[PDB]
Amino acid sequence: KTLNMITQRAVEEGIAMEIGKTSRQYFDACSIIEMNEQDMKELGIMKNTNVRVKSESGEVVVKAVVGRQTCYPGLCHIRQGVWANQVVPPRTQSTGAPQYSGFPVTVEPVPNERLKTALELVQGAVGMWKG
Amino acid sequence: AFAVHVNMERCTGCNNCVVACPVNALELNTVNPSSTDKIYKVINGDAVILDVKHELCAGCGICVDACPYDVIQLSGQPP
Amino acid sequence: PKVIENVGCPYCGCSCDDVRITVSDDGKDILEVENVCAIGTEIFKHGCSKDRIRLPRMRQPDGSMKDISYEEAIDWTARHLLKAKKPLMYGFGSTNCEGQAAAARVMEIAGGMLDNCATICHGPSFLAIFDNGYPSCTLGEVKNRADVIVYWGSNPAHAHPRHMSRYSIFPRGFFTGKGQKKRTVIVIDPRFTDTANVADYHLQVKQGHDYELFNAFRMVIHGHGKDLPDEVAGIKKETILEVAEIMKNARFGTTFFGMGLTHTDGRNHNIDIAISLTRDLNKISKWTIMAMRGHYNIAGPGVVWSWTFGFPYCLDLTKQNHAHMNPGETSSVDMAMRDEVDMFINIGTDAAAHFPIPAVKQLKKHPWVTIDPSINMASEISDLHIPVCICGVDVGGIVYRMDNVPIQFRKVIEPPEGVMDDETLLNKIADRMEELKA
Amino acid sequence: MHEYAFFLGCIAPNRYPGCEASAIKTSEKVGIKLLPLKGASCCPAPGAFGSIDLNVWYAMAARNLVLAEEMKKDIALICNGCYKSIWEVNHILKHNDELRDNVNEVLAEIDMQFKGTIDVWHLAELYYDDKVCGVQKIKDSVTTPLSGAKVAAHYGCHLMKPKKERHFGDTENPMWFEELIGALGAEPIQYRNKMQCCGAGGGVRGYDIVHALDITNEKLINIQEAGADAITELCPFCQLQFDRGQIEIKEKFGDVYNIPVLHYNELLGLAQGMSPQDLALDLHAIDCTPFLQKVL
Amino acid sequence: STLFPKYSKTTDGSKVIMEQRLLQQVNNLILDNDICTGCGICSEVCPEEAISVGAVGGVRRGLVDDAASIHVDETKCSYCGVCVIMCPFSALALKVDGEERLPILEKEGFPTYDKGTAIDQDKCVRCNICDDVCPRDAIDRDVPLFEGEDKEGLAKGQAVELKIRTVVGQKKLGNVNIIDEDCCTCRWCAINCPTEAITVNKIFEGEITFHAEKCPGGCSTCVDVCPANAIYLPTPKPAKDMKGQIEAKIAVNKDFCILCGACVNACPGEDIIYLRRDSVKIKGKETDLFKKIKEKLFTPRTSKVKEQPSLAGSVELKAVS
Ligand SMILES: Nc1nc2c(c(=O)[nH]1)N[C@H]1C(S)=C(S)[C@@H](COP(=O)(O)OP(=O)(O)OC[C@H]3O[C@@H](n4cnc5c(=O)[nH]c(N)nc54)[C@H](O)[C@@H]3O)O[C@H]1N2
Ligand SMILES: Nc1nc2c(c(=O)[nH]1)N[C@H]1C(S)=C(S)[C@@H](COP(=O)(O)OP(=O)(O)OC[C@H]3O[C@@H](n4cnc5c(=O)[nH]c(N)nc54)[C@H](O)[C@@H]3O)O[C@H]1N2
Ligand code: SF4
Ligand code: SF4
Ligand code: SF4
Ligand code: SF4
Ligand code: SF4
Ligand code: SF4
Ligand code: SF4
Ligand code: SF4
Ligand code: SF4
Ligand SMILES: [Mo]
Repeated sequence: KTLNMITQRAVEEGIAMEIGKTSRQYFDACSIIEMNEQDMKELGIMKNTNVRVKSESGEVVVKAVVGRQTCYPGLCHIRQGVWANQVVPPRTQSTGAPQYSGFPVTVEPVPNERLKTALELVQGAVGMWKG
Repeated sequence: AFAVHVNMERCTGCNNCVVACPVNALELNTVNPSSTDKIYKVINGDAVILDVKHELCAGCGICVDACPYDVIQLSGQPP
Repeated sequence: PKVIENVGCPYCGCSCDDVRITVSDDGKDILEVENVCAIGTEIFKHGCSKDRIRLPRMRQPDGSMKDISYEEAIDWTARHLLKAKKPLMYGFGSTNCEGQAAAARVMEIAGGMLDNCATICHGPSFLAIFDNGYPSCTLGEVKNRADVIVYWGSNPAHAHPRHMSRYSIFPRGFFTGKGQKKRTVIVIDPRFTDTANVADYHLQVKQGHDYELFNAFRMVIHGHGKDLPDEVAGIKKETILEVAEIMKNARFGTTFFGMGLTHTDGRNHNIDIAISLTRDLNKISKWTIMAMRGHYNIAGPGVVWSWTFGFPYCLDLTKQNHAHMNPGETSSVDMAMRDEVDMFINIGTDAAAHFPIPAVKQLKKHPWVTIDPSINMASEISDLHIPVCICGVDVGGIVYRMDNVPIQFRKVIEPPEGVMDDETLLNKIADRMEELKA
Repeated sequence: MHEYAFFLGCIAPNRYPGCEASAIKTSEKVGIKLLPLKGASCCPAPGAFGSIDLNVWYAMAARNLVLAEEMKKDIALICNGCYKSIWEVNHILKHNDELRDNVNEVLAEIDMQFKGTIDVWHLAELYYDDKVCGVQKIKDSVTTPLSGAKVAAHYGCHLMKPKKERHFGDTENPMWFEELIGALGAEPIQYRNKMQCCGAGGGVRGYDIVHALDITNEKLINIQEAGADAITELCPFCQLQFDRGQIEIKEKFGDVYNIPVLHYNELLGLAQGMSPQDLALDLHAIDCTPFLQKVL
Repeated sequence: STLFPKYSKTTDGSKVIMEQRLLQQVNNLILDNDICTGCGICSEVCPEEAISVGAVGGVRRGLVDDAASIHVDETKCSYCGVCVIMCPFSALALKVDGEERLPILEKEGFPTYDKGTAIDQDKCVRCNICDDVCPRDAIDRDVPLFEGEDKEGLAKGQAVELKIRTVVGQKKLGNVNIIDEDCCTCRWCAINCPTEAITVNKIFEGEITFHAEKCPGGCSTCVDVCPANAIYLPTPKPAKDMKGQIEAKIAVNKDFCILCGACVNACPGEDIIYLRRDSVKIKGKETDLFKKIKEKLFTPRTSKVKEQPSLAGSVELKAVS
């Protein structure tokens, strides 16, 4: 439930950004939770279903999958990007490096809700979402 | 003389299948190199096996054991 | 069909220069790219695109975005930089070292805050270097001598793809003719990453406890390791002793670190306990820490501003004749939090995407300028988007590898007719500012 | 990336849209590009329309073929009945001259000619071919194992039969479709009389629903006895029969099976990581939730 | 056609079972893939040329799943059982109906290998070295387990025959033997036995040479597949001790090499290894077939790169003059 969390890289993610930050490849690569199978069962998350990742510094609806890179029971992971930084807390501990890995978060299975694109996320956080 | 198959869809271009193959390592790393042909070369980001006719592999498994995200399947049965 | 050798891949810290391009007959289409990883392949495939930005583009009142001339964009930026009270220029991860010198000059004229991706990435590491030092080495040294390799909190397989096949593990060096088979690879991180798949050991540590892990290792090294508890950080004492014995017997070791240490609790204290461990191991062996720098020339801003102002990052250029540096006070994220800025200039990075969204919200209150070759999040929430050449594809120059070794990148494509590069652009901005007489 | 015109008949777009969505996505993930067909209609459904008038069957199938002819592309299909109509009319009109002539002077009233220049493929046939995406490429693309699930295959009749008119080989006990399900990681099981018709062909589904449902119920009994957890199929007719007909069997008879029926493209999407919501598994009469619990 | 000669080849777990059905009579050549070592002394010896050798290194390392070390064409095999008699580490068995049955030995038509094992129980001292150094699991030591690692076999004080003082002579509690169908004659246990109480004689005699200057480094396949662990990677010297001699890349211990041939079959190099056997040691008299088999086993061989494609899926070595 407290479900500690980290935010890291993946080659598909790098590939995606160099295809383009506004591309379907980037959407598919970054909008991803890679959590543990035991945690998915205990929470009640169907594999490949949207889920509400809500930390103290935001919220994001992100697809929930299982990752080869075996997260031990009690860990989460989003490939870094728009979606992860919608929920990363900004605390720096007077070093300038925000808490990019190791912040608590609660996970709520919420299917039937769409995913927010990168443009929609950022331009709506700022207030520029024309479309 | 076996057959190796590389799953292009998850190959990242890491080049650790090229560096680790002991038939590739024959040219530059042997005294009086015998044969200078190479099984793999990473062209356009994925490992391409130049050994089309399956003449140089020796089923060593150094390349299957090397790829970080398993993507090389080694076939020990006649193609 | 004009094969070009010795090109540079401009993405990860590896700064790989063993790239071969087969440019088209007319010298403006890239056909096949050999010897590079996929992330790189895509960089070149994007650089050789036919439909790419060519002119700046301004935000009109309606909210759309229309083009303007380079001189008009330079005039806009110069006037705003002079009118502001503490502008902030951020980025420089992906630029040549002349791009990071021209920027230093521009903000010397202006008087704002000059900063790079070091703050949010490996700046906690520099802060430890300031505390303890940086016992390091070039990458050919680990290629030719390394007997033990430790990837503490890093993931080369997905961060730096051809790091293992070029510098650390698989190459058969001079004193390591046997190749991988005499290298002991230890990977520490809570996940079972692809680097751990390739590795021979794995110390699956609780996320955040690396300080306790380092302290355990160092008590073992200092000799009375019997005083360890039963388990430390989730790692078991016998495994700790196993890895420590291997480290002691190493003929020449090398430790690599990354976000596992620079982005968790005790940002810089993790790194400096690591450096202390390295300095302690050099009592009985030879060990060299080394930081997994991310972008190609992200060590370029460090050296260039080291020779110019003496400070690698978080530069307080507001006194106009003496600079200051204190990461907790002068860094981009802290200033964005405490709304201490007046203008944000996006140069060689993607602040909108890769900053926390509270910081982006705080920053967008002011004008926002982006100098990028292509569309990204910053160029989508900016006020004007000035195009610029891509390092290593449209323009060459010096870049700085992971280990501060300068690679010389080459040019393979001429940039689209009209597009200039950042050193020409920043120089024109500085000339116009001096024309405005400030 | 091979490119094919995507015929997309009536039932997949209008009753099971997840089938077509997964078709496009999974085909793109493997090296296939499925292009929309511009103004295609019902392939004159071979039973319900061929039983009425063979000449208008020929004319409508030929119109569907000449759309893709003008597109200059090869048809790709996901339905065995649509395969029958399109592929078989293409084959007949490539060889029978008086039928070419008749169809051409019917089509000349709408400024449109048939010349016989393209080929028709079933998507599963393409997935099985080695030149185009093969079984190994499917295995490569699979990212969720779908292990520990017993899955029964229904081949249908119009894809493989008659073997004197097709090129898929043995009709008595084919195993090719079982290899595609084995590629996904699910173990395909064998049941009694696996090559039996589902009962919906030829318009029997409409003419005599009880007769058609008895034919379907024979299959459902055999499949349950084998122990299947889902029924893969390569035909939206057969999927509609096995899906609606379970409900009609539950009401007209007293038999309960609750066996999910999924198109192979839907299973391929599940294997490649598509979401159940993105596959629209809520549009099936029979709940897929037990199967999803097993394979997820 | 006709059906009843039903030829089948099933991989039942770790055993590859090759079968020939009749109504009531079967024939089961069973290969235990956990014991095969990738030598070709089963392919060289096959009178009917059916056994071929596969991906030795990959299979012996666990990286290959759809194959064994050897492929037997069970349509060509004749179920003589010569392969079962002439395999140094018994990883091939013949079962006629349901029982391990060798008709050619029952009629004495073929000699067998004289591994000649023995452990003079009046000299062995229940030491633990011979079980520890044995490359294969072939030392069956039957000893009561004292307080070391377990509850007392008799007692720490009854491990020595003491009158409770002085010891009465000798203790020797238990009995140690060598499973004669598993020993490969490596001699790790005879060379390292403390009391010289083990008598094993190598089945093959000859010489094997390693041209270290032709090993391409990171290829310890030979080391991984050697059954008798004769091969080693010579340990790199420390600094201030290298003395201008850098290091060798590979070498062998002729004391422990049993002249099997797995190293040659596994090396992907060109001619790093030279193998030549000179004399096999047998009991049982001889046969014209056995003279042919001697001639086949005694031809020198070495690795090869770029063998012919028509035989892709198997190994072909170089014939040395
Ligand atoms: N494809 C792609 N490649 C990239 C990037 C990208 O975005 N995409 N980014 C580039 C840049 S900007 C960066 S700085 C580099 C950096 O990349 P790296 O420095 O190599 O770090 P990461 O790739 O994020 O993975 C860090 C590993 O540390 C683990 N970890 C997390 N928390 C802890 C902890 O508390 N303790 C320990 N011991 N480990 C922990 C994480 O699980 C992860 O396995 O990569 C560069 N390469
Ligand atoms: N959730 C989460 N977020 C993170 C992190 C994390 O760990 N977790 N890590 C943070 C860290 S480590 C950093 S590095 C950031 C990294 O993130 P960034 O530093 O922003 O890296 P990119 O987004 O790839 O920036 C590349 C942009 O520069 C352009 N470019 C390329 N060459 C040039 C050039 O020569 N001149 C100019 N003017 N532009 C060029 C490129 O087209 C592209 O627009 O991610 C940060 N955000
Ligand atoms: S099995 Fe060995 S010889 Fe064959 S390709 Fe792999 S590394 Fe090279
Ligand atoms: S090692 Fe694996 S991922 Fe790397 S190039 Fe070879 S096949 Fe691709
Ligand atoms: S490792 Fe980095 S620098 Fe080297 S080719 Fe890959 S992306 Fe380019
Ligand atoms: S002779 Fe060698 S390869 Fe043949 S079965 Fe015996 S151990 Fe295996
Ligand atoms: S039983 Fe005889 S014929 Fe059959 S494989 Fe063995 S040696 Fe060859
Ligand atoms: S090594 Fe010799 S003395 Fe020791 S147990 Fe074995 S046979 Fe007996
Ligand atoms: S000769 Fe070798 S295999 Fe045989 S018992 Fe002695 S150590 Fe074991
Ligand atoms: S060293 Fe001797 S026992 Fe080992 S593989 Fe080579 S020939 Fe066989
Ligand atoms: S002898 Fe053969 S197996 Fe051993 S290192 Fe050389 S090539 Fe590799
Ligand atoms: Mo970074």
